[PDB]
Amino acid sequence: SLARVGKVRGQTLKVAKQEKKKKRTGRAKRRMQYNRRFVNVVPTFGKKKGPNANS
Amino acid sequence: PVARSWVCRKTYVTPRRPFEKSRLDQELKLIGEYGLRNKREVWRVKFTLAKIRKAARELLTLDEKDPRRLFEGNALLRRLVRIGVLDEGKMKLDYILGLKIEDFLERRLQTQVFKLGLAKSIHHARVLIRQRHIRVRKQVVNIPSFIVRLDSQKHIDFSLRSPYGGGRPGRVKRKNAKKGQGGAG
Amino acid sequence: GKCRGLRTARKLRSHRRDQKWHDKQYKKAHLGTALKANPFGGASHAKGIVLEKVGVEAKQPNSAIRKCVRVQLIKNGKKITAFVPNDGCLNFIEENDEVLVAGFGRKGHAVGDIPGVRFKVVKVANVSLLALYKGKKERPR
Amino acid sequence: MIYDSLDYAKKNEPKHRLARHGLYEKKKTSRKQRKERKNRMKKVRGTAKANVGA
RNA sequence: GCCCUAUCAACUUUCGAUGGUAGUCGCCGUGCCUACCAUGGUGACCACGGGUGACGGGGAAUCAGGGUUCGAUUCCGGAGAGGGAGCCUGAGAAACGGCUACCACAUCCAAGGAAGGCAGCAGGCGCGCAAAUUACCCACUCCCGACCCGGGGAGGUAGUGACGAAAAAUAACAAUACAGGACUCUUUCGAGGCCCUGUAAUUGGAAUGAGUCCACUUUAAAUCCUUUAACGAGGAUCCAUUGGAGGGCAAGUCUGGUGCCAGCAGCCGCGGUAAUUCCAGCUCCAAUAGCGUAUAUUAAAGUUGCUGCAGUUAAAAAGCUCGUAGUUGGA
Ligand SMILES: [Mg+2]
Ligand SMILES: [Mg+2]
Ligand SMILES: [Mg+2]
Ligand SMILES: [Mg+2]
Ligand SMILES: [Mg+2]
Ligand SMILES: [Mg+2]
Ligand SMILES: [Mg+2]
Ligand SMILES: [Mg+2]
Ligand SMILES: [Mg+2]
Ligand SMILES: [Mg+2]
Ligand SMILES: [Mg+2]
Ligand SMILES: [Mg+2]
Ligand SMILES: [Mg+2]
Ligand SMILES: [Mg+2]
Ligand SMILES: [Mg+2]
Ligand SMILES: [Mg+2]
Ligand SMILES: [Mg+2]
Ligand SMILES: [Mg+2]
Ligand SMILES: [Mg+2]
Ligand SMILES: [Mg+2]
Ligand SMILES: [Mg+2]
Ligand SMILES: [Mg+2]
Ligand SMILES: [Mg+2]
Ligand SMILES: [Mg+2]
Repeated sequence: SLARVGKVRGQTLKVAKQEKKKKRTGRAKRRMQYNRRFVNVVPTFGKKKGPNANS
Repeated sequence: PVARSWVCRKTYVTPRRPFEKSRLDQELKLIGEYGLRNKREVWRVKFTLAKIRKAARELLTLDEKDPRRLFEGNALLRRLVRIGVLDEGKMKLDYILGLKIEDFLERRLQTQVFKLGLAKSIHHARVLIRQRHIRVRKQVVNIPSFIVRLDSQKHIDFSLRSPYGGGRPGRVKRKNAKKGQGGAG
Repeated sequence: GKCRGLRTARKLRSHRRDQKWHDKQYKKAHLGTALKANPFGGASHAKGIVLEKVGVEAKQPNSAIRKCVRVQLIKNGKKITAFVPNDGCLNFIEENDEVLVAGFGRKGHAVGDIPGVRFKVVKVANVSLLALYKGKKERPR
Repeated sequence: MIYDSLDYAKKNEPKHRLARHGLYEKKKTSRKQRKERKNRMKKVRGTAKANVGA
């Protein structure tokens, strides 16, 4: 309807964002990505998960 | 009616299919290995190799004793030998087709800084060449995309060091009048 | 082809030169009265003046009331149903203002669930709407 | 260049360079107040051109 | 040697249309124009008439080969200075930063009268989705003159400038605090290392500019860059955003709210009381000083098909023969 405007954003739960260390950029980000792919870890067992797979 | 140039040209080809899974790997090992800062330097090298190959694949289209092929293929092999990829014993225009990407990355000066043992790591290289610590043949060098003059040379020419003695005052000359004379004495 | 002679050029070219006119993307873009009857007139943006705030139902499986703004344009004087993209950003639009309308993106064609609404809203009163929505900017009071 | 003669300097040397060492005074009025002096000296014909300027 | 149209198929001609003769004008050749005679000239091989968001050509972007689309815009060649006609000086102009009149727009006035033209550089008004300093100088390249010597908003140098294009910061290391491995082992675990990868906001004194800026230098006068002295950073707070995380298409069945409501989504699709797609946290991705959203457009399109398409039922061959142009024609 036109009389329910702004219901959910108006009525969510506002939580302040966090405050942490900055992320390295430039080549140093690319280097950390290189560091978490090939040279140190092995395929351990079974399938391969995703890098965000908190399950 | 002005007197200018008006001439520029791009030197990187974005690919055609964007999200192949296998290309981002090989094009990540070619970053983590030679210590690069983005993907444009990769696309820029592959396009300079494509320019070399496609001209060669135009000359091999030509019969033997072509007066064009004689002059062009022979001065091409001069332009690759003096940047020192092909073996000078191998002046033969069939070995161009077997030429990968690493034939230029190994000749980058950032690796010849790592391999000549005049550094510590590879990522210490770009910080050297940033901080005006080297030269080549009495000419100071500031750039890691400077494959030049395969007959090469080392550092330094002339640079007087004083970064921290000409830093904090010997760690001696600071405590004369700071909280000492105006307090107890 | 069907005729294959050596001097049959004015037959081929005066056959292709007719049968090109039965294309749809050639006839709409090239000569014809589509550029004539474009409300923009062959351009990518247009300013307008709001006159009313209305809502439009949605089509099938869906059940909602999307939000639209009746706009009269400057350079012609025609009337357009726009669209308010984000959540609740109808409450920042007051009557008789100026909005900067951009085409939606399916080249003047109905999209998604919304029946017959071509155009959307980008800027309001020379204040960008992503900043008015986020909070980087503020309406000029 | 040559070292030949002091007097060939002013003969075959441009006057912006003599004033590096310093031998040449330049003008002190710009070109905007010269063009308006010139055109205001163009309206009138007669002796009084010298009478209207500065 | 050229763009679209047959819902333009017949045109021109005592209003010179096509030709013959003698003249006039004009720099010369001719219906260019008068005087007298003849009745002819173009056209389905597309004349005539109408449109063009048409200035033309050198060329630009994508492309296998073929081609499509763009060329207002710095070089050559023509046209025009509000609109249209007229003419002087002059070798050369129907000139407009030269004059004479009309129409439209327009200034100062003592009300008798006078004068004007930015589609020259700057700068305002306007119209717009839509585009910069009312700055400095003849030194460079060159042009004009009576001329070595005076001039030139042509031109040059600066200011604005994320159209775009090139190169390129935001960290580097060492000691032992934790894991992982070929290498020596030890029945495994440990350990032992000719070589470690590293992982923590762990600790150490390293190596520099961005900036600050004296002094040259540069330049006609200055500035930037360039060279250098002093200065100048450890959460080095001198701090990287834009989009996204069902599939196509890289990447969360993490947690808390609403409960077919508000909304996302280019396409399929999500939401009705446990939503991996909504508003937010945490985490994760792709590009990186750049990235998305519109529109015009080319390739992909053998979905305009000459190379290279279809026509029984899906869109598709006139109801049937004859027939002038056309196209193709045996040995
Ligand atoms: Mg991919
Ligand atoms: Mg054919
Ligand atoms: Mg639909
Ligand atoms: Mg032209
Ligand atoms: Mg083709
Ligand atoms: Mg085409
Ligand atoms: Mg010309
Ligand atoms: Mg006249
Ligand atoms: Mg004229
Ligand atoms: Mg004038
Ligand atoms: Mg006027
Ligand atoms: Mg003009
Ligand atoms: Mg002069
Ligand atoms: Mg000029
Ligand atoms: Mg700049
Ligand atoms: Mg400099
Ligand atoms: Mg998206
Ligand atoms: Mg998200
Ligand atoms: Mg996507
Ligand atoms: Mg297209
Ligand atoms: Mg088909
Ligand atoms: Mg049918
Ligand atoms: Mg039938
Ligand atoms: Mg029938």
